[PDB]
Amino acid sequence: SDPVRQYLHEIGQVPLLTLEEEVELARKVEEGMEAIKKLSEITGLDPDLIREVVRAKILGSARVRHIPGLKETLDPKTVEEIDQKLKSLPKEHKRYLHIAREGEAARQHLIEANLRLVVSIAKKYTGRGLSFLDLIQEGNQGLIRAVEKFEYKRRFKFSTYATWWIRQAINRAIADQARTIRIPVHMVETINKLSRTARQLQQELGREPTYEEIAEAMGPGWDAKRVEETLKIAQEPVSLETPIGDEKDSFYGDFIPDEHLPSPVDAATQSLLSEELEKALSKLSEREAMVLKLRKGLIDGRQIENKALRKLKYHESRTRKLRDFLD
Amino acid sequence: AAIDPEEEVIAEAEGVVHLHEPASILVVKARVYPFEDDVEVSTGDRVAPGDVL
DNA sequence: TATAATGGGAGCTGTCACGGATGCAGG
DNA sequence: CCTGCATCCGTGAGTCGAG
Ligand SMILES: [Mg+2]
Repeated sequence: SDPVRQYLHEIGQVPLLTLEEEVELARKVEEGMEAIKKLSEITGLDPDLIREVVRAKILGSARVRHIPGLKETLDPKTVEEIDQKLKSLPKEHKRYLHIAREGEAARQHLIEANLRLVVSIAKKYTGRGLSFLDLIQEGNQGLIRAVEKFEYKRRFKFSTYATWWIRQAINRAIADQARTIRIPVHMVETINKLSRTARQLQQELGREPTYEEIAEAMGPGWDAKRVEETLKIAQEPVSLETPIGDEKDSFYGDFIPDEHLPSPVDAATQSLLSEELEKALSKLSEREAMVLKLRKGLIDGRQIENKALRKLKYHESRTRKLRDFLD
Repeated sequence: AAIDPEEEVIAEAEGVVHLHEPASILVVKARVYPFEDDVEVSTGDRVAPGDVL
């Protein structure tokens, strides 16, 4: 029925963590990563490889996919090879495997537990050019970043540290994806700053400011030309399907000509030009023909040179009918 | 154990440890197999009846 | 990169008549 | 459980011109 209501329902399935549970999960995660570093020191494999194998075993057989970071393809065959090289380690070393496993499980549980926060943060970002669910998803990415970067030692509640990353990712998304013609994030910052400034100036002046007033409130290095060019670059394109008229009848794109494809008169222009040039070249001696046509590129597409130049000056002043092709 | 070293609980002398006042009680339908030395499977592994634990 | 923050929000309301499928109470 | 009728859902609803 409604995707958002369904997601909000699936979110209300996971109960919220008590402080002890939050701390526990965070601790298990951190100690899990430490254990992965340890297993890297022991076996001599890639920390990323070991991490992805542990994760593969925790998630299930459903998810095994090649990771852009890894130096090898990760198939279940390889995850079983690596798992068998991990399990065959001595007991005190094998401990860290279990530690890492429960670490990953704790990570999954921790991410799934805090998903409501992402919703409540993304609900403030509505109508900025991104859909609700998209904001929710990018915010989820922020939440995952938070989980991986969180330190429970500081005795700060996880929502505090997570909120920052969620806002960060949501904003990054809004800046990145909300424009059909992509403008780099810093330039977007510039544009937004310009807009806020203009709104301020217009708020105090009781009227829309000029480019010069904006240049004034912008500070050093800013002039009217830069403001105008920046506002020019901030222009979003318009849809060709934009309705023209009160009815469903015609579209705005039906009034726009194609400036690319030559109209029949243009193809006829090229034809008649090549023809007239070919027929009025009767002056040409053969050597001057091949060499002067190589001069003007009429063959392969790219002293006698001077005599041919002079002869062409001679035949230009002759018929006086080629002016038309010259526009 | 704990964050800061001075918050840790160290046993004075020989004794037995009892756990009281849990924050919550978790009922999981599961079979518990106690072991002694070394375990051949890790957390998350899936096991059919007869597989060595 | 760290006070803590943990389930959205608008809705569009005065047509009309059809084929096909889907469902429920009844013989 | 097979038939029949009630109900829901999707699909249509003139042409050209001008804006
Ligand atoms: Mg200025």
